[PDB]
Amino acid sequence: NLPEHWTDMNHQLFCMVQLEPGQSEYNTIKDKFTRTCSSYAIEKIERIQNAFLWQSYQVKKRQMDIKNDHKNNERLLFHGTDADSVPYVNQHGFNRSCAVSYGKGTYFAVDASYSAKDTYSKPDSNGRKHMYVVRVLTGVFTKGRAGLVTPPPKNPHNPTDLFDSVTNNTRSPKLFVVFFDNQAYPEYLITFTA
Amino acid sequence: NLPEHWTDMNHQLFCMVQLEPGQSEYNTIKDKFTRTCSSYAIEKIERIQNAFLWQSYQVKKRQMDIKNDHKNNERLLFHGTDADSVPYVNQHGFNRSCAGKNAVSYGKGTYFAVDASYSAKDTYSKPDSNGRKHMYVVRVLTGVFTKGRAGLVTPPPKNPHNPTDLFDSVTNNTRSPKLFVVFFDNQAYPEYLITFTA
Ligand SMILES: NC(=O)c1ccc(OCc2cccc(Br)c2)cc1
Repeated sequence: NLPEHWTDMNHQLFCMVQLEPGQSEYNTIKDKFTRTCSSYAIEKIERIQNAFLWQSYQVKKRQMDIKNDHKNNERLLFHGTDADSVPYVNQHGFNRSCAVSYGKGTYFAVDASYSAKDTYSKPDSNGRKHMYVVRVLTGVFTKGRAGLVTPPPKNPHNPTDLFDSVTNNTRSPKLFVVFFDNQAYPEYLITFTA
Repeated sequence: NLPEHWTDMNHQLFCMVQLEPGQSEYNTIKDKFTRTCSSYAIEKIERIQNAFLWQSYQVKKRQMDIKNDHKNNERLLFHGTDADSVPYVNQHGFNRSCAGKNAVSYGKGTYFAVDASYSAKDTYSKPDSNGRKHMYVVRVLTGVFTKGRAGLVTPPPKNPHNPTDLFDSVTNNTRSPKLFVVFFDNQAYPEYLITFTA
């Protein structure tokens, strides 16, 4: 069940599709980035069409929608990374086994400006920086802490019934951490400069 | 997609089903265990019916079967663990982030044994305060594998010039495999829990 806005892949399962500037889709993604990164220069935006990652993600979304007995389990977040990690993320998504103050998971920012820090979106030998726009199954979350390897339980009376993710601040989150494969789908890759 | 042999779970997502000795399902697992663990005695064998783990596992299996083309991608292996880990494994499966360092490390992942004797070591299936030891029988997507290395946090590439095209798992010895390491969630489905004693 590949999404309607994807483009044909000639019977293949993985493609990076460069977006046409000025079209509805490109405009939407660029605006999410310029809300906090208007001082940067966008070189291109690519749609990630990874059928396998999408299928595993959508299975997890359907399960989380059942478990939590509502939708509203998904957020669009940012992830800055180095050039050498981009091929892996495009093909395999996010891997917690690759500062982790809120737990040993994959970190996602609410604001592109956070992911735009050189510590995350490391400029490559050519000055290029890389940031993903990511569908993240944040679900029901709680405050994180150092050394978590999974989210805490929602009630220590049932230690296996877990929060879906953790954050820095439940009332006004700025970051989320997820601790499982296929809780995050890398949807767009922004290539940009300072 | 739930298997038709499973008990009806009345819209519940999870159940453990105690098997009966003399059924082929029980006997095949007891024989697989006793081939290398005849000095131990089985208390019970439970079928793990975990709808969400099954769904995610079967998605990964279909993907590996597509990608590899006509490989036997799935092996039935053993995993010994401590009693404190059993509720988590039953509900959530095998988390590499929780895995112990193996005495012979072929990577930083979850380990699965070919022989029940390996998993039956107290270092894995730690006896609980009542002398009960716990071993899972696990469907593992071993796929295409190579000899592992202690530094791995994912399987190595098949080709160093294409670093994202990975082996599916690693092993101690490709000609005589006795352990497999997997590095991804939902690559192993806990199918049976064997409770056993000396
Ligand atoms: N890779 C990313 O885009 C990214 C990396 C890290 C991150 O948050 C890390 C963090 C940890 C503790 C305190 C703060 Br404020 C931020 C948020 C996002």
